[PDB]
Amino acid sequence: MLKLIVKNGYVIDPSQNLEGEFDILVENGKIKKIDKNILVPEAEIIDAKGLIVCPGFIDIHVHLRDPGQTYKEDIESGSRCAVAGGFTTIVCMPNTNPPIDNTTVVNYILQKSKSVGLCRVLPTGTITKGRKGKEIADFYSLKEAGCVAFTDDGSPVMDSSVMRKALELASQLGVPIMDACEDDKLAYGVINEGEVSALLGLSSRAPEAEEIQIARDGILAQRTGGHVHIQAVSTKLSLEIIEFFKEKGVKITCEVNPNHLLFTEREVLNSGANARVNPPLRKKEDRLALIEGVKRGIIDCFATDHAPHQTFEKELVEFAMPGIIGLQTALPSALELYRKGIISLKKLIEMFTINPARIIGVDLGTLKLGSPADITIFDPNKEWILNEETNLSKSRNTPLWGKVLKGKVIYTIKDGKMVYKD
Amino acid sequence: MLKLIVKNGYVIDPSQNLEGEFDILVENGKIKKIDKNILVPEAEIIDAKGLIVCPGFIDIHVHLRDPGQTYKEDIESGSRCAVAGGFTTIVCMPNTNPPIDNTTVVNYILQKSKSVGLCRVLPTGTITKGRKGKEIADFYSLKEAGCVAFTDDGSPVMDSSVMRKALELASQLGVPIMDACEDDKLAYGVINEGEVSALLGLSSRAPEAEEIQIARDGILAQRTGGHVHIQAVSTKLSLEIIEFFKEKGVKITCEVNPNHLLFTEREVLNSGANARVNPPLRKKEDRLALIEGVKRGIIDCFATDHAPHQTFEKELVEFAMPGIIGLQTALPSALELYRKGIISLKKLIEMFTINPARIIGVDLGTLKLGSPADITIFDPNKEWILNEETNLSKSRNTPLWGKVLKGKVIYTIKDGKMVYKD
Amino acid sequence: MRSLISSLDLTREEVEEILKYAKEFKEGKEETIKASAVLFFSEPSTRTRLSFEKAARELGIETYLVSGSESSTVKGESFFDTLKTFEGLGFDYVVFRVPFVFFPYKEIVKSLNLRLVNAGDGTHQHPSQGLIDFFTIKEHFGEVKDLRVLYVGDIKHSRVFRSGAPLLNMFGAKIGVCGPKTLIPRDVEVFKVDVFDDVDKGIDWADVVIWLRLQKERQKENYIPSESSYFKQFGLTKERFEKVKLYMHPGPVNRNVDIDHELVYTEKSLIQEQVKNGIPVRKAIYKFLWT
Amino acid sequence: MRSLISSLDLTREEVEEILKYAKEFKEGKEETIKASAVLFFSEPSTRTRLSFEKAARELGIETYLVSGSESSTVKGESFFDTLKTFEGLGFDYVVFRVPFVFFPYKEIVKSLNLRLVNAGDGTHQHPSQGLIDFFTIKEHFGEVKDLRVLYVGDIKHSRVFRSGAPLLNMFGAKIGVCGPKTLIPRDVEVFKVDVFDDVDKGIDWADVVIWLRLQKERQKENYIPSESSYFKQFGLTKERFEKVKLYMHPGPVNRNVDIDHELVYTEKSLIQEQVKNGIPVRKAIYKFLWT
Ligand SMILES: O=C(O)C[C@H](NC(=O)CP(=O)(O)O)C(=O)O
Ligand SMILES: O=C(O)C[C@H](NC(=O)CP(=O)(O)O)C(=O)O
Ligand SMILES: O=C1C[C@@H](C(=O)O)NC(=O)N1
Ligand SMILES: O=C1C[C@@H](C(=O)O)NC(=O)N1
Ligand SMILES: [Ba+2]
Ligand SMILES: [Ba+2]
Ligand SMILES: [Ba+2]
Ligand SMILES: [Zn+2]
Ligand SMILES: [Zn+2]
Repeated sequence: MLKLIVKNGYVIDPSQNLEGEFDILVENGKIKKIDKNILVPEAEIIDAKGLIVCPGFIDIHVHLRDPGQTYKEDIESGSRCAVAGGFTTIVCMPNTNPPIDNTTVVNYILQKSKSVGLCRVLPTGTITKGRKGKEIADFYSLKEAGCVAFTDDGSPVMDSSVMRKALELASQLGVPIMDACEDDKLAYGVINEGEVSALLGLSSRAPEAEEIQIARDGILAQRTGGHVHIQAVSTKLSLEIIEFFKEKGVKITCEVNPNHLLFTEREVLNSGANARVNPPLRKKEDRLALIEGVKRGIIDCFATDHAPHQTFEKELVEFAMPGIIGLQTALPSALELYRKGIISLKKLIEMFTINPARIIGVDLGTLKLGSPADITIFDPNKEWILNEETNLSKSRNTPLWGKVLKGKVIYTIKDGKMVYKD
Repeated sequence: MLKLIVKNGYVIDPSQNLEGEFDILVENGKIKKIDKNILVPEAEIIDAKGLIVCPGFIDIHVHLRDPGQTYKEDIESGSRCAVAGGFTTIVCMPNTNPPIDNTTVVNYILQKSKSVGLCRVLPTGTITKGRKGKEIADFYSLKEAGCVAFTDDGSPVMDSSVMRKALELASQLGVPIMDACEDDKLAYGVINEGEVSALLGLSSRAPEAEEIQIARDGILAQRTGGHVHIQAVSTKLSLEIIEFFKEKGVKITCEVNPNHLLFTEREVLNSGANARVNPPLRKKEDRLALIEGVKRGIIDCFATDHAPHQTFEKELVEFAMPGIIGLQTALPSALELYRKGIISLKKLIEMFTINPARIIGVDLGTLKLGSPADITIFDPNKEWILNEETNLSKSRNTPLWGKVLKGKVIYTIKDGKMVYKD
Repeated sequence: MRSLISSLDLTREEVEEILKYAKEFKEGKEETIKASAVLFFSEPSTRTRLSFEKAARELGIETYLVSGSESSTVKGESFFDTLKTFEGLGFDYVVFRVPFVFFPYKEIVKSLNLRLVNAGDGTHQHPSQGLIDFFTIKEHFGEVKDLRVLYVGDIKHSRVFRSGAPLLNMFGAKIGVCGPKTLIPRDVEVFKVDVFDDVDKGIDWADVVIWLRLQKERQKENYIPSESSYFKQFGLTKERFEKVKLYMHPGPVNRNVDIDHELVYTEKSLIQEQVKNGIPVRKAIYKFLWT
Repeated sequence: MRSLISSLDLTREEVEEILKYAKEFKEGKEETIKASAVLFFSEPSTRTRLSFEKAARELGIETYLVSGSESSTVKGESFFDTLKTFEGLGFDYVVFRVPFVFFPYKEIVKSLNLRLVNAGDGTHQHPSQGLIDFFTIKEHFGEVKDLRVLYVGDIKHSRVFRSGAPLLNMFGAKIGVCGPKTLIPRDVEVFKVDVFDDVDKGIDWADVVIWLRLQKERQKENYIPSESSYFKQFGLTKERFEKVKLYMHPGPVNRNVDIDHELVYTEKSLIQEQVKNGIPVRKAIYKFLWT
């Protein structure tokens, strides 16, 4: 590995308004040149003919379950999922055990991720000590150790001064707060407060629980000057509120879990506990609004909230752990919107690359000369099935289990090294 | 590094009853041959002429303060101290913050120690969760992650069933308990209960606090079949009790902090808080008994209890953190006994090499063919001063600060690689 | 060899069949089923458990009673493992009442060689009560088609509502609900229901009103400021008695909360009739499930 | 007219007799015993109580159920006085489960005109379970002689181990134990047992492994640092499933503590078979004690 060439693919680099049939030369893990028919003496070649070539995808919302819940997933299994899904960078959430609220846990993750060596794993810290919601965590030490953001995911912050103080201390450090928006007085049940909760009598989680905290966060972001990133947006009103603050110049970004683009609460009737997730799958009108928010640029990126749980944690809905895996299914799920002509291919790539890069302030999601050779190569049309043959997660918890997907990664490249191939 | 030769030194390998002027050939980090005038094509050479060549020293009692107290010392600074003192292997204590009572902390230490790359750092786990003394820690997960022993150092275990259960579960796993013996009802003051406490009115720690727990541990070891290792023995009665259990075939080992060989409670009057240590420096009769226990083979090894604290933690004795650094001073301190003809050079080396190796069940402390090339090379007669010029610890807390020492490491070799030289 | 977990699983034909047996049993039909049933109750019950028990015994079914907090549930035996235990012990029927929602249930039902009968699962289903309520309404009026049936009270927590409403709907009845707005599901119209803010309008509209008990033991917060105020706002008071046409209550009644102390057993009350219909409907269910 | 309090009181011949009846009952033999039995349970039970109950009823024995905390035990009636009360009430059998060790028992048994059947006394005996476990092992292998039977887990607190091991030994089986060293009795070799520190060696050695539940409700202190660590160290994990030959568990199973969630009902599991053998063995016991 001095020299690599990605030949004959259809390159798309939205960060540079760059697209067409170009080759890419990689030198020492870095992007060296992008040009028609490049040829160099003694080069590694991967042939991308008929395929899409773009920056490595970045997922800013992943649960690696490591430390403490490694029977669900661990840094290795999650990293394999990531790269098999086209991700060269993932941000891991801090609801591990022990939680990421000290530099020992950060370092453990960084070192283990280096040993695994497939994608870049960027840790976040908790907003509060122990994620108990009471006292701000040591942002200064956690950022210095490598945390890129603070969240209490998957717990909301209930005290408004705690959230304000988080935003103040984080912005002072130049990093965002990622907020898990669900007021715990209005969201302590198991599924959406809609038709399915009404029909079955399952306890519910009110859409206002999410909306009220998003509105709170926009106001706090506005008044503190901090940047708040809203995780897994799930309702129409939510998007309206976000846009209202974006219109004012507030540093508020957001993401959508592709599952919320594909499924409604009705999925609880078809997939049972594999449709239990926080925030819940909500109504048709919400699903369609989300797609509209993707189209209109209100939703800044796709992020999986890859949240693996074992099958015995996905039995009776009432007792089931919330969450859906998604790293391996993000791309075909997104490509569904491309196929319906809702978004362009460039737009889909933006949402996986440069947009998430800008949210967390990393110079990635790009094929700019001199930048790391993180490259994803994919077939928008290749069909496959997520099943035992194909699943890289330790867990299986997704309503897309066993269903036909269209769109698939052929190559994932990280610092000029092929870390995944079909 | 394919090939290294240690030439012309006086080799001593007590594990093999091997001594004389021999050369050592090292191949791929391992001991290949030991013979008169070895010569090989394109070899690295270090000349050990006039020097003592023996297995790398192993210190089974070191505080690295990492995580959580890294202003005192950290894995890097402690490892430099270790190797500068002749140690290629150290066992770190679990009273870090967070304490070593889960696999995340173990892994952090293992990975950080690998990155530092100077000596082998072997973690221990706590006996109890949080070291709070109430519930046994997860020995099974901690051993599997790499812990070699369990201790609540520097806290005693006060409940006898807790200690019994520790011994049972540890022996089931084939690992020892290292016990910090000081009954907290009889040892809650700051210095020995002797002349100095009486004279000054400083709160004291009764020798019986240590003796009662050692006696308890011997009985528990006897009845459980577990192996208990008594840390930092400090009184005559203590040694009598240990010998009484050794005589019966009980798996009980012990160590002595070289400071207890050199200093008595009177040192509190000369060095103030740099003589504050648990167990305390006690009386002349105890000091002499310790030396006698070294001579008679009752004390199985030297171990520093290297316990760094900053200068502001070493001011008024009453408020001072207990502990003395010792990794860099262990060898000249031990050599004092050699110079007085109390122990042979072979015996001194045994106490630093094969004896500590056998206590923790590692195949080290040897120059056996095929074993790791951990080698220490030293001048028993070389004078130096521990001061700012020479100290590798972040801390300075030892009554030997600024005093002339005789005996000094010239080379430390770890897996065939020179990691330290004078 | 099947199970009855939810009203939502019954076709029109199945309901006609069950209710035909129930009518036959009510009119004194004898029948023998050589089976055993274990009644597994981890919530309180008087009438449901006793009517399932007495129904079984009058059919010749041997009955065995297990209350949850005396069972090996206390040692950590899961619901599934308990049922599987019942299967190893040779039970034909398991009549169960549990404090959680048994959903999803289809795969578990399918995997068991047992006839499972849901006697109440949390806030979810109580199908035999829905059948009893439908039968009771039908016995009174002749048919339920186009009848206006008002449920009053804690809809949100009511497995009685969730079992009765779909059956009534399926046969063309019109359902209304009235209660504290905090206890009406936002999407209650998934049951094709009209919502009355005001119980007096509901009572004028209704051909029959089913009062429901406040499910206090199921409520995760306080939903109403007080029981006596609830009674004034929603209860069958003496003043409302003049206007009410007919009424029901699955039981037990909380006097002076749901229904005035003097109004439990009047000529307008079918409450005792629901009790009396318990055994014949529950016999019909054992029979309906006997293959 | 006798009692069965402890496995230690059964001769070889008595065990052959009981198990012969059990096999006969398993193969469908009918028999009538005109007696009454009171089942007196002051600890939880599902299968033991229900199998003793159903066994009795299928033999024509009238069964009566008394749970301790509903009985006059709460008014201070001693165990002896309760049994003497049962005697005055004309019971033939008393099947009892109690939270203390019933020792010594011989003089009390001798003084009562009753057939006492120990369904579990604290950490002491559970003879019918030992008989069921022996019978289950024997039905599988043909004989138990020289078989290697490993018990895993909380030996110290196990009346199942104490009832099963002596019976197996008596017929030439070899017993092994493996569990947290804190839960293995120091003189466990009073049962002529080998001790395995390591469950993987035990599993390779064993022809059959009986997982035992942690007796948390009996443990007077904490003996293990955690349930998930216990599962990794001692439990039937998926990895161990490849190597395990055959296994048992008297019940109830704690999933992902004793046995992996997916491994309770496999082709290598006799767990359900133990349940199914409950009634025939317990019938055999009533019969064996009928004079
Ligand atoms: O309890 C209620 O309010 C209605 C209903 N009641 C009954 O079934 C009567 P019981 O609890 O006496 O069997 C129930 O849901 O359990
Ligand atoms: O409870 C156990 O772990 C084993 C054994 N279990 C049983 O007898 C089954 P049950 O408690 O359901 O009757 C017992 O000792 O009671
Ligand atoms: O907020 C959250 C957290 C997550 C998890 O399992 O970590 N799963 C979810 O469904 N929502
Ligand atoms: O027991 C102990 C622990 C130690 C420390 O500082 O860790 N220092 C001591 O002097 N004694
Ligand atoms: Ba049907
Ligand atoms: Ba006998
Ligand atoms: Ba009771
Ligand atoms: Zn998340
Ligand atoms: Zn120490």
